[PDB]
Amino acid sequence: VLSPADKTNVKAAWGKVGAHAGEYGAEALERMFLSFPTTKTYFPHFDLSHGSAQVKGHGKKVADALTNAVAHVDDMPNALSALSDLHAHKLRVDPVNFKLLSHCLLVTLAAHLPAEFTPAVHASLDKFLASVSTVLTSKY
Amino acid sequence: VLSPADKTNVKAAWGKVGAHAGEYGAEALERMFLSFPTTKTYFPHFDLSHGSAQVKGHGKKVADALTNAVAHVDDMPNALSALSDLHAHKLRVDPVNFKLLSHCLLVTLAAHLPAEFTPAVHASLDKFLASVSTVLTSKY
Amino acid sequence: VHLTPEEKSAVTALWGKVNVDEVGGEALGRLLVVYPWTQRFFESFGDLSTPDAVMGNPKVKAHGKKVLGAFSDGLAHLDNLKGTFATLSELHCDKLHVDPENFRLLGNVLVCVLAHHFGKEFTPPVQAAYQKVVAGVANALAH
Amino acid sequence: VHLTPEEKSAVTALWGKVNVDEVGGEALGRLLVVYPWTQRFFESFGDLSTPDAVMGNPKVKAHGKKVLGAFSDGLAHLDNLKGTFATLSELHCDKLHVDPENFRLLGNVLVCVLAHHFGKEFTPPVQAAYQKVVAGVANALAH
Ligand code: HEM
Ligand code: HEM
Ligand code: HEM
Ligand code: HEM
Repeated sequence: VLSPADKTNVKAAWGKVGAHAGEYGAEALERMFLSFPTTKTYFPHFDLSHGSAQVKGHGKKVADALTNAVAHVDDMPNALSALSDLHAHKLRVDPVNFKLLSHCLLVTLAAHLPAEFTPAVHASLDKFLASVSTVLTSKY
Repeated sequence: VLSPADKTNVKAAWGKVGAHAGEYGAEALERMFLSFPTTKTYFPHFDLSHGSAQVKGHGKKVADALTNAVAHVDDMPNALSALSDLHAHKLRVDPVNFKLLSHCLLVTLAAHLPAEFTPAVHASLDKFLASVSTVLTSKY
Repeated sequence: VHLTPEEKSAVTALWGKVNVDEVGGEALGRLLVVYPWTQRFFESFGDLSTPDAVMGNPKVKAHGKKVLGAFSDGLAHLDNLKGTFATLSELHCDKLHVDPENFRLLGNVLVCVLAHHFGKEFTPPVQAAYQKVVAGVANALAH
Repeated sequence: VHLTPEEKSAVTALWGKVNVDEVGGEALGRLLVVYPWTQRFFESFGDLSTPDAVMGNPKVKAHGKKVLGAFSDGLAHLDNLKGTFATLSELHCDKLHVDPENFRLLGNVLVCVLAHHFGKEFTPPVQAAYQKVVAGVANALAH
C-alpha cells in the first residue's frame, strides 16, 4: 500500500517529531476525548483531565507504538500483533473510533509541524494511520 | 485476514452458487441500482433496465471476477490488479460504493441460498467482500 | 423515507408475514457474529463467544424481539420517525454511547435476514423500500 | 451544533483571522490529494494528477473560496443550518450525486488546514467547537 515515497514522508515526519512523541500523543488523546466524547467510554478508569497523568502516559505509549509502527512500516501485522489482539478481542473497539484518533493525530501534527505538513505528507500520514488502523482491527 | 474456515465457507458458498453467477451478479447490480440510485451515475452509458442486457453481462463479468477472487483467495492483490487499477485510477469509484454492492451481494445470496447462508457463512462472506473491496480500493 | 404507496404495500405486505421471534434475535445475533465489536455493548448477556452460543442466547432473542418491536413502531409511524425514536435515540446516544454507524449495520443485517426468510419474495423494489425504511430508522436514531 | 458562548467566542474569534483564499483552496486541494476519488467530481478543472498541479490549479482556489463562502454562511447561521444549506444539499445530493461521507471528509480536511494555519492557537476546545460546526455543516448538507 505505502509507496517508498510515502514511507519517506512518514519516516521523515516522525523523524521531525522525534522526542516530542509523548506530548503529541497526549495532545491527540486530549483532542479525541474533548472533541469526540464517546471515546471517553473506552477509558472508564482514567482521569480524563485537560493535562492529566494517565492521559499523558497513555499518549506516550500510543506514540511509542506508532514509532515502532514507523520503524516496522512494512512489518505492521507482526510488530502490532499484541495490540491488534488487545483492541479487537479484549477491548472490542469500534473501528470507526480508529478513524477519529487518526484524524486527531493529523490535527496534532498540523498543530506542531507547520512546515513539514505538505499535502504529500498529509496524504502519506493518512495512508499510514489508515494502515495502522487496518492492522489494529485486523483480528475482526 | 481470512481464516481457512472462512475460506472454507467462501469456497463452499460460491461452490453452491456455481453456474448461477451471472444471474446472481446481475441480480446484485439490479439491487444496487434500484436501492442505491447514486451508483447509477457510475454507469452513464448503460441501459439500467429491470432485466437489461448490459446489466446482465456486467453482472456476469463482476461475478466472474469474484469467482477468480475465490480461486485466488490468498492471491487477491495480484489476481485483481487490472481491476484495482481500473476502479481506482480510471473510474475513481468512491470506496463506500464498494460497501453498498457488497451488501447487495449478501442480499442476493440470502435470497438464493437459504440453507447455506449460516451466520458463519454470512461473516465469512462479509470478510470476503470487504477484502475484495479492500483490494479494489488499494490503489488509493 | 417517503415511500410510494406501492412501496408501502410491499413494506406492509411483506412485514405482515414476518415472524417476530426468529427475525429479531436472528438479526441481532448476526450483528454479534458478523460485527463482533458490537459485542462490547452486550457484555451482560452471558456467552457471546461462539456463534452458536450467540444464536442460542435467550437474551439475544428476547432483545431482538424488542428491536423488531421498535421497527414495527417505526413502520406504523413512517412520517414521524424523528418523533417516535426520540426516547431510543436518547437511550442509544446518551446512555449507551453507540456510534451511529452501528445502527446502519443492524439495518443492513435486518435486510439480509429478510432476504433469508423470503427469497424470491424479496424483490429489488421491496429491498429498495426496506433500505429507505432502514435508513429512516438509522437517521431517526441519529440525534 | 449548540455551541456554548465560549465556544462561539472561539469559533468567531479564530474565524476572524482566517484568510479566505489560502484556507479554501488549500482545503479543497487537500481533498483532491488525500482522497483522490473526489477528483472524479472535478473532471472539468484541468490537471488534477500531480499534487502540485492540484495545489496550483486556479479553479481549485476559486472553488475553495466558494466553499469557505458556504462555511462563512454556516457560521453566521449556526441555528438555521438546515435552512441555510438547502440549496446546496439539493445541488450536492440531486445534481452532483455526492455520497454524504465525502462532506465529512472535507470537514475534517478543513480542520487540519485550520491547525496548519494556527498551531498552538488551535486548542482542543477550539477544535471541539469546529468539529461541532463541521458535523453541523455535513449533516445540513445531508438531505
Ligand atoms: C492508531 C491508533 C492506536 C494505537 C497505536 C494504540 C496503541 C495502544 C497502546 C500502545 C496501548 C497500551 C498497550 C499496553 O498496555 O502495553 C493501547 C491500549 C488501549 N487503547 Fe489504544 N491505540 C490506538 C487507538 C485506540 C483508540 C482509537 C481507542 C479508543 C477509542 C483506544 C483505546 C485503548 C484502550 C482502552 C486501551 C487500554 C489501556 C488502558 O486503558 O489501560 N486505542 N493502545
Ligand atoms: C465489489 C466487487 C466488484 C467487482 C469484482 C467488479 C468487477 C468489475 C469488472 C470485472 C469489470 C469489467 C472490467 C474488465 O472486464 O476488465 C468492472 C467494470 C466496472 N465497474 Fe466494477 N466491480 C466491483 C464493484 C464495482 C462498484 C461497487 C462499482 C460502482 C459503484 C463498479 C463500477 C464499475 C464500472 C463503472 C465499470 C466500467 C463498466 C464499463 O466499462 O462498461 N464496480 N468491474
Ligand atoms: C438500528 C436500529 C435499532 C433499534 C430499532 C434498536 C432498538 C432498541 C430498543 C427498543 C431498545 C430498548 C430495550 C428495552 O427498553 O428493553 C434497545 C436497547 C439497546 N440497544 Fe438497540 N436498537 C437498534 C440498534 C442498536 C445497535 C446497532 C446496537 C449495538 C451495536 C444496540 C445496542 C443496544 C443495547 C446495548 C441496548 C440495551 C440492552 C438492554 O437494555 O438490556 N442497538 N435497542
Ligand atoms: C461541507 C462540505 C461542502 C460545502 C460547504 C460545499 C459547498 C459548495 C459550494 C458553495 C458550491 C458552489 C455552489 C454554486 O456555485 O452555486 C459547491 C459546489 C460543488 N461541490 Fe461542494 N461543498 C462541500 C463538499 C463537497 C465535496 C466533499 C465535494 C466532492 C467530493 C463537493 C463537490 C462539489 C462540486 C463538484 C461542485 C460543483 C463545481 C462547479 O459548479 O463548478 N463538494 N459546493
